[PDB]
Amino acid sequence: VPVPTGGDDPTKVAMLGLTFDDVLLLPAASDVVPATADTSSQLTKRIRLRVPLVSSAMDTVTESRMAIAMARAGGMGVLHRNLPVAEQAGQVETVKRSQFPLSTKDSDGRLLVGAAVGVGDDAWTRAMTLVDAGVDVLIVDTAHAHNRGVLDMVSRLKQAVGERVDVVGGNVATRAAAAALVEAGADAVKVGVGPGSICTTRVVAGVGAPQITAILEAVAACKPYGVPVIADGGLQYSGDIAKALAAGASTAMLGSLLAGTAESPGELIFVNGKQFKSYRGMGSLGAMQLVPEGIEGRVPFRGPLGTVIHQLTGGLRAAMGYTGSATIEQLQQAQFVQITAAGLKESHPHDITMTVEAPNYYT
Amino acid sequence: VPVPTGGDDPTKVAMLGLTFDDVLLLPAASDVVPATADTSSQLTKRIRLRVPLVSSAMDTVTESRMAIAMARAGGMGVLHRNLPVAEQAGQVETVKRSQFPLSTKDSDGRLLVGAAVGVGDDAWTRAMTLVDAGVDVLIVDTAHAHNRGVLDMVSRLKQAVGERVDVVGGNVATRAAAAALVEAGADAVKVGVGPGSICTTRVVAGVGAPQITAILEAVAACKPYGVPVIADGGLQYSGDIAKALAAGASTAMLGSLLAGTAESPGELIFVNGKQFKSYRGMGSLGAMQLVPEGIEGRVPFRGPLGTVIHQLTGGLRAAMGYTGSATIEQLQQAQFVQITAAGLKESHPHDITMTVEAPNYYT
Amino acid sequence: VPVPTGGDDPTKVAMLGLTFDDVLLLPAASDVVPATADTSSQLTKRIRLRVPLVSSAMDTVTESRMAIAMARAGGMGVLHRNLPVAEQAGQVETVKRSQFPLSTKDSDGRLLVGAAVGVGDDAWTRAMTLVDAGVDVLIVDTAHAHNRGVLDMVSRLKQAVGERVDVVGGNVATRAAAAALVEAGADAVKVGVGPGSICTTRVVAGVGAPQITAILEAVAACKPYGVPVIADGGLQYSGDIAKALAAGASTAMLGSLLAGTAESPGELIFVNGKQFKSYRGMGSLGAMQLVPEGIEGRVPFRGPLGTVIHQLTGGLRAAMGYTGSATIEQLQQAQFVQITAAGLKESHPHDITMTVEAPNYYT
Amino acid sequence: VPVPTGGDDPTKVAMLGLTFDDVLLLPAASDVVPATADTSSQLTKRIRLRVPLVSSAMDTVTESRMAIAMARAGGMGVLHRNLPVAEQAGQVETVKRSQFPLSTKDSDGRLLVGAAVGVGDDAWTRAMTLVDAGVDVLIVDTAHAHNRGVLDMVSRLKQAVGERVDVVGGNVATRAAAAALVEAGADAVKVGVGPGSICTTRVVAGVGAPQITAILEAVAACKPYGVPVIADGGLQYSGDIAKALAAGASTAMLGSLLAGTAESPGELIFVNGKQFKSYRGMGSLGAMQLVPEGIEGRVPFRGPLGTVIHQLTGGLRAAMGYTGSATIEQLQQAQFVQITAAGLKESHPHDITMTVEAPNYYT
Amino acid sequence: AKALAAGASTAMLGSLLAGTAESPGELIFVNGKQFKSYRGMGSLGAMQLV
Ligand SMILES: NC(=O)c1ccc[n+]([C@@H]2O[C@H](COP(=O)([O-])OP(=O)(O)OC[C@H]3O[C@@H](n4cnc5c(N)ncnc54)[C@H](O)[C@@H]3O)[C@@H](O)[C@H]2O)c1
Ligand SMILES: NC(=O)c1ccc[n+]([C@@H]2O[C@H](COP(=O)([O-])OP(=O)(O)OC[C@H]3O[C@@H](n4cnc5c(N)ncnc54)[C@H](O)[C@@H]3O)[C@@H](O)[C@H]2O)c1
Ligand SMILES: NC(=O)c1ccc[n+]([C@@H]2O[C@H](COP(=O)([O-])OP(=O)(O)OC[C@H]3O[C@@H](n4cnc5c(N)ncnc54)[C@H](O)[C@@H]3O)[C@@H](O)[C@H]2O)c1
Ligand SMILES: NC(=O)c1ccc[n+]([C@@H]2O[C@H](COP(=O)([O-])OP(=O)(O)OC[C@H]3O[C@@H](n4cnc5c(N)ncnc54)[C@H](O)[C@@H]3O)[C@@H](O)[C@H]2O)c1
Ligand SMILES: *c1nc2c(ncn2[C@@H]2O[C@H](COP(=O)(O)O)[C@@H](O)[C@H]2O)c(=O)[nH]1
Ligand SMILES: *c1nc2c(ncn2[C@@H]2O[C@H](COP(=O)(O)O)[C@@H](O)[C@H]2O)c(=O)[nH]1
Ligand SMILES: *c1nc2c(ncn2[C@@H]2O[C@H](COP(=O)(O)O)[C@@H](O)[C@H]2O)c(=O)[nH]1
Ligand SMILES: *c1nc2c(ncn2[C@@H]2O[C@H](COP(=O)(O)O)[C@@H](O)[C@H]2O)c(=O)[nH]1
Ligand SMILES: *c1nc2c(ncn2[C@@H]2O[C@H](COP(=O)(O)O)[C@@H](O)[C@H]2O)c(=O)[nH]1
Ligand SMILES: [K+]
Ligand SMILES: [K+]
Ligand SMILES: [K+]
Ligand SMILES: [K+]
Repeated sequence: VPVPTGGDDPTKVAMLGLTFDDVLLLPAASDVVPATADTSSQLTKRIRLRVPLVSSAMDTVTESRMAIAMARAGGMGVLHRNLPVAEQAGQVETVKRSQFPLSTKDSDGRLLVGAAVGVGDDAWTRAMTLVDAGVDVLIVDTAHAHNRGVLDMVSRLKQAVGERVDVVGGNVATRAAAAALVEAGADAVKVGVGPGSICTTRVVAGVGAPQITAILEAVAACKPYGVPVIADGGLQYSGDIAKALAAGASTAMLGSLLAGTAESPGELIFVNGKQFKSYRGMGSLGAMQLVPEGIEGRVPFRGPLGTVIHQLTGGLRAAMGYTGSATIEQLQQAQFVQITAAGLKESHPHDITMTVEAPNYYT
Repeated sequence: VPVPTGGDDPTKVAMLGLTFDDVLLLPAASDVVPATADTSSQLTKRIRLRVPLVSSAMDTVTESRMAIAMARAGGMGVLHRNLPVAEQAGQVETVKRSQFPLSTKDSDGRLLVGAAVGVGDDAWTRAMTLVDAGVDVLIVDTAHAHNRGVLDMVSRLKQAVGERVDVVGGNVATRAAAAALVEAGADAVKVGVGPGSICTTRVVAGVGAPQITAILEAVAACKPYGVPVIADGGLQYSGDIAKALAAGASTAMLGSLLAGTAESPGELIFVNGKQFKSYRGMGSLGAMQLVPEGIEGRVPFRGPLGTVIHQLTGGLRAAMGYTGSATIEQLQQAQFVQITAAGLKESHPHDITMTVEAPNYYT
Repeated sequence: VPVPTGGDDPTKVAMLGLTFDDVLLLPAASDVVPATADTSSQLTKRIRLRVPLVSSAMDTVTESRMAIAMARAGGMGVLHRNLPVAEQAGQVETVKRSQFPLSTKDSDGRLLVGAAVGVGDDAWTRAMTLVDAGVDVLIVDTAHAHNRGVLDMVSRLKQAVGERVDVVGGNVATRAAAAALVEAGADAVKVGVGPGSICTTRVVAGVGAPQITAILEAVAACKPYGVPVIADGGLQYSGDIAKALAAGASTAMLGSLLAGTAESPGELIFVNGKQFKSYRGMGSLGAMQLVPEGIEGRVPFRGPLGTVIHQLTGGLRAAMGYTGSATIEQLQQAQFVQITAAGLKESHPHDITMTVEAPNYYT
Repeated sequence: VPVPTGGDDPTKVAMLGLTFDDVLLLPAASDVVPATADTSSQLTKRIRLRVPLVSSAMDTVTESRMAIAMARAGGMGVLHRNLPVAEQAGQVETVKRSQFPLSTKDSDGRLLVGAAVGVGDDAWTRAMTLVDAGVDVLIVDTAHAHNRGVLDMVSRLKQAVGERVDVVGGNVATRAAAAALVEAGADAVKVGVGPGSICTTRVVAGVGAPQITAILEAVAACKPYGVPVIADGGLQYSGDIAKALAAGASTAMLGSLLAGTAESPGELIFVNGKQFKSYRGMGSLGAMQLVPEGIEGRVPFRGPLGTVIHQLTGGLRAAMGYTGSATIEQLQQAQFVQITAAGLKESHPHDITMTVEAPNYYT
Repeated sequence: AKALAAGASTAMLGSLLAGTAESPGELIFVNGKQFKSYRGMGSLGAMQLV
């Protein structure tokens, strides 16, 4: 009579959530060489990137230098909103005023750049100043996009400057929230609540949703209207990028994987003869200066951004070759297999003493 | 033909139990700002607390100082019964005889306090002495409330001093035990058998049930009759408190989270330059002086109790904002998602060298 | 179309096996005091023990001293068969020739004792010599009792000396093997293939079954005919003994839990100031002097056997009080709840630095 | 309404994949002595090995010495293709031109040997040169055999040199891929995509399938046509070999298990007084000289090959005795039990300080 | 400097040069760090004893 997990309501525990480590991509019939695969994808309904990667809007990840490097690499960067409005507009102008076949450019031939804003009248003034500076895409960047205020802000921005710039809606984790964002007029939906490597929301508040299931649910609401999905947070390997794209996301937003590059803001730190640099959540105590939802830490230095992007894109191309996907649209139709805890350790290198770190696999 | 787990009886392995680490709260459409969320909840059918947290009845957790501080913070404290009867009555008198808007006070304006009693005639004398000293709530505090003697004691206490004080029934882990306590006349039901951080009941005896499933099962029996549920044991984060309340519990009883504060009894101990203090189970060999069901240990010093309570309440408010719950009664209607082991390590911070501890998240 | 785990045969992966760590005992309505519980149980169809515990027939576990101590404590010991026939008969006579209210005795007032034999004509000579020496129960002690030769040996022993002594069949792991042993005429069935703490069978050969499922399957075949079941191996806590009895077994056989006592054969060893003593499988290379199926190691010294037995019986009595079982026969009807990996770490003590080892819970 | 793992497509997450650590073999009625079990099995449709073990085609595993030793031990070796064509043909000639009752030989009495080729016209020239030298079997050795080019190469090789040599098809993980290889004319199918100990494909690309499920799926397509299956990668114990053969595979290909033997190519390395030797994947950066799909490492020294082969065969014989299988074909009809994470640690030695390593179990 | 100040005219170097790229022998990886072999000429391996 009772539900097998307790109680009498079968909907109290709605579903079993899967994350990146729970699934593997199944190989399929292939006619695709990894070098010949096309990795272009839609960032928004009007913007297409050669490489479907976007830099996170964090004060230890993206400033003008990172945005320029990401745009030249074939992606795009999103400037963080921790600095004043005038400084953010200056960074936008620095990017717009700025070897690279894949570089993403607008109609005037200048590099594309995105900028993050919050909610409120101060956020409205920031958004208007950024728009007048020549921004290409505004990110309503919150922790909970299903709030009434976030939806109202997206609606207002679409009404005011929808012709000039694209508007992306903040993080959701359910089908209903994505549907609400689509109804509000968002040109793209960002997915993920709590999976970030520096996030403590799922511990502090106990609220979250595993990223693969969240992407599936959000795509189920966004695809019929042609609204692209950006998987944000929790990606540690190029295989995770491939899994995120196969689940239905159109682009991926990278955090820790880029915080260690030379183009990220911040100096270099030496610890026991090894190089690191600072990486902190935007809900951390230091960043928000309270109940923090992030931590402070450091990540190992990786070097130039181009090399990291090349490794990630090579992994994605290998995945596309394995699944037989000529385009990202075809990759979005691939199938998964669910694995157990033993399958995960089988997947990684095992019963071996690794003698040297590979370029795409770190200890 | 047979049961997939073995045998021919399908009810031999009745159900699959979930605990806090197995679930996450799902975000929902929200109009709630965390600072405006109302955290008040029923402790019993007659007592409403501003902060839904109660201190455990342990000789290393709650005495007069801890009870006074908890009452001032908006919760309540339960005085342990390891000391003689006269001293317990004296501690009740000290608390009653004793800046703090949230402070919980009875009709006379004195701070609320609770006291734990056992089962037997000596426990009856203790209960009468505590009632004569002005206690507001008695906890029949046993490891197994489904025993006939515990139900008899609850019925006797309700018959004798029902009009004067509230009677809370000891720990259960099933629907049937909760129903039996409700029929016996309990004003509140305490849930949890073996989840405590210092318990060895589930190892020494092999008896228990996971906390989320136990709360769901007990709520299924208590909610139709209006009897509140207290989730006792196994809580290490504010997110766990939010999960427990969302599972149908009305209040949470805290152990180790408060044992390291300055208001808990005991002297401060230095180990390798760090500060700790003692924390032991009431079924430990030291506390019960045999077949013990608890251990002795120590927990790090955490400072004043008010800051800890504020961090816990901030996490709870964040959860209420995420789920769109203006009240605790609305939070009790939120939905869960079940996660795997990989989802558990995705929820916590990962692939990062934390450089300093967060106020609400400890290494 | 295909089976969810692969292939087209739904019987290829027959069932999901549970071990001790996968389940917990559900509390039930109780009128039982742990001190008043009755722990007597059948070892065979003719022999009843006051304490349902038996010592393993291993050369680092049971000889004359251990057998005498176990018999005085209320259980029984099984003499190992590594020594020559004459020495085993001498040990049997030493036990029979040998403060202890629970002592298990025959009709003549002498202590009960069991002896292990193998398969073959040499085993027949050993068995006849042991029967002539006054042994009470013979254990056909093999790794695979479903072999034709083991069943033939059991039938021969029952035909020849069935009236004088009881015959116990070696280790099975499935319902069919237990049914075959019952058909052969065994007075008791020993259950467990690979769960021993010193066994490598499930790694070397990949063959075994989780112990709880194996016990349930064996009981489903043995209980209708009134044939007792002995859970052998894998027991590390008293709660595991309670689980094994609740799953339907009538007795439990202990290995490592008794190897560290003073009555076990072997001297005392010092490593880094701590005391240990040797413990090896009978299929280990050292013992069988090849393809070994066991390892050699050492276990910490625990002191006299009586204290260990008292702790185990106290744990069992606590579990009986929790389940409301007046007798072992009633404990055999208790219900389980299945728990996940998170529930298992909730069940043990957590988030605490233990200051001293408990008498029934070790670091 | 939705799929419990997310979305609306029930085939998005096709199945649950099992690996070796997820299953155990069930004991069955037996009349088999391990010393009398027959381990002969089909490698291809025309080649029968006395020991169903083949050495991996890796530059740290198999050269002339290893191939000769494997042929003498009753199996076969596959010469790697990292060296130039002339050198590989010279190795083949060395092996052919070369006490041992189980040695596998052709009609002329010379030792059997196999060689690996890639895809393309250069691989075509290599294959013709190897066939001219007298190789017994060609392995189309790729990471993705469901590619169109691999199938075309298999078809061409069968059309050209079909009557002289047998052609084995590269690694698959799905029923459809095995069916395509069968249609193309393969004489045996090699199964496994990413389970190898030195593979990072499941991390770099996120693509693979757990090995037991993959073997079951491939056997479902290969058994009706009498095409043998070779399980390749992820084997660490002899029990894994038994499980793989029971899943339906006819032979097993071994990597790391043989990389530490005297006959493998490479010198011996000393680290902290212990002996190791190099072991690297063929997709490693060092071996392929780029986006690598393997790592470099080293494995402990194990001694002569014959002892290792004997221990593995002894474990297999023990498994065949447990399951009552006189032949490998009977072992292919055995049954599994699925186990959890707790069952996995029950299977291994536990709660013991292993003092000396066993010949078949290493710490 | 100390050796020269004590009166010696030149210094002969061993381990200080054994780790350079111009020294004979291949490179070895251990725990992510690079090393290379260095043995005395009276070592058992070199002289192939006491
Ligand atoms: N078993 C594995 O999972 C695995 C993975 C990587 C490498 N390897 C080993 O590395 C060696 C070289 O393998 P290789 O195949 O990379 O060599 P390769 O570069 O010679 O590839 C041979 C053919 O395999 C196919 N192929 C390989 N990877 C593909 C992909 N991602 N997408 C589409 N087609 C693909 C292509 O048709 C290619 O022409 C072999 O010894 C192989 O066993 C094995
Ligand atoms: N993705 C995540 O899970 C996550 C979590 C924490 C912080 N962050 C990052 O930190 C920065 C600040 O985030 P922020 O949203 O707290 O900034 P903020 O304080 O500017 O909040 C913006 C709006 O988000 C909504 N909101 C946020 N948390 C809410 C909650 N718990 N309940 C109800 N409404 C809530 C409110 O409408 C609020 O006005 C951003 O850059 C964001 O990406 C992200
Ligand atoms: N919540 C838990 O899981 C847990 C477990 C062990 C101990 N404790 C704490 O230890 C203290 C003492 O508890 P206690 O109950 O052991 O004290 P106690 O010895 O005073 O027992 C009180 C009554 O509880 C019942 N009872 C307790 N354990 C039982 C069992 N195993 N079987 C049957 N009836 C049983 C009996 O009726 C007994 O008279 C309390 O403060 C309690 O909270 C709690
Ligand atoms: N319970 C276990 O899982 C386990 C495992 C290994 C060893 N042991 C212990 O080791 C000792 C010797 O055990 P043993 O059985 O190896 O002794 P043994 O060599 O005397 O075998 C006795 C009989 O068991 C049967 N048998 C055992 N292993 C078999 C196999 N792999 N295939 C087919 N039949 C098999 C045969 O009929 C054999 O004649 C005993 O004390 C036993 O309890 C126990
Ligand atoms: C939680 N999440 C946070 C916080 N600041 C940013 N974020 C989110 O995490 C993403 C990065 O995750 P990685 O796994 O490191 O890639 C960001 O893009 C953002 O969405 C925070 O304080 N808490
Ligand atoms: C088991 N449980 C015990 C014992 N004494 C008290 N308790 C229970 O644990 C709760 C505390 O749990 P924490 O996880 O520490 O917060 C107490 O409130 C009580 O219910 C004991 O000896 N064994
Ligand atoms: C596997 N099992 C073995 C071996 N010798 C004995 N045994 C079995 O183990 C039991 C003891 O296990 P504990 O977990 O220590 O209680 C014995 O009673 C016997 O059945 C061996 O070599 N391999
Ligand atoms: C992944 N797999 C690779 C690579 N080179 C070879 N292999 C495969 O691994 C098998 C050996 O696995 P073990 O677990 O070590 O036995 C080989 O037979 C081959 O199929 C590589 O770079 N990545
Ligand atoms: C002792 N001395 C040895 C050996 N082989 C060479 N040598 C001497 O050591 C010098 C190098 O010393 P470093 O401190 O390493 O610079 C050489 O120049 C030679 O004189 C030997 O086996 N034992
Ligand atoms: K791997
Ligand atoms: K996280
Ligand atoms: K516990
Ligand atoms: K074992």
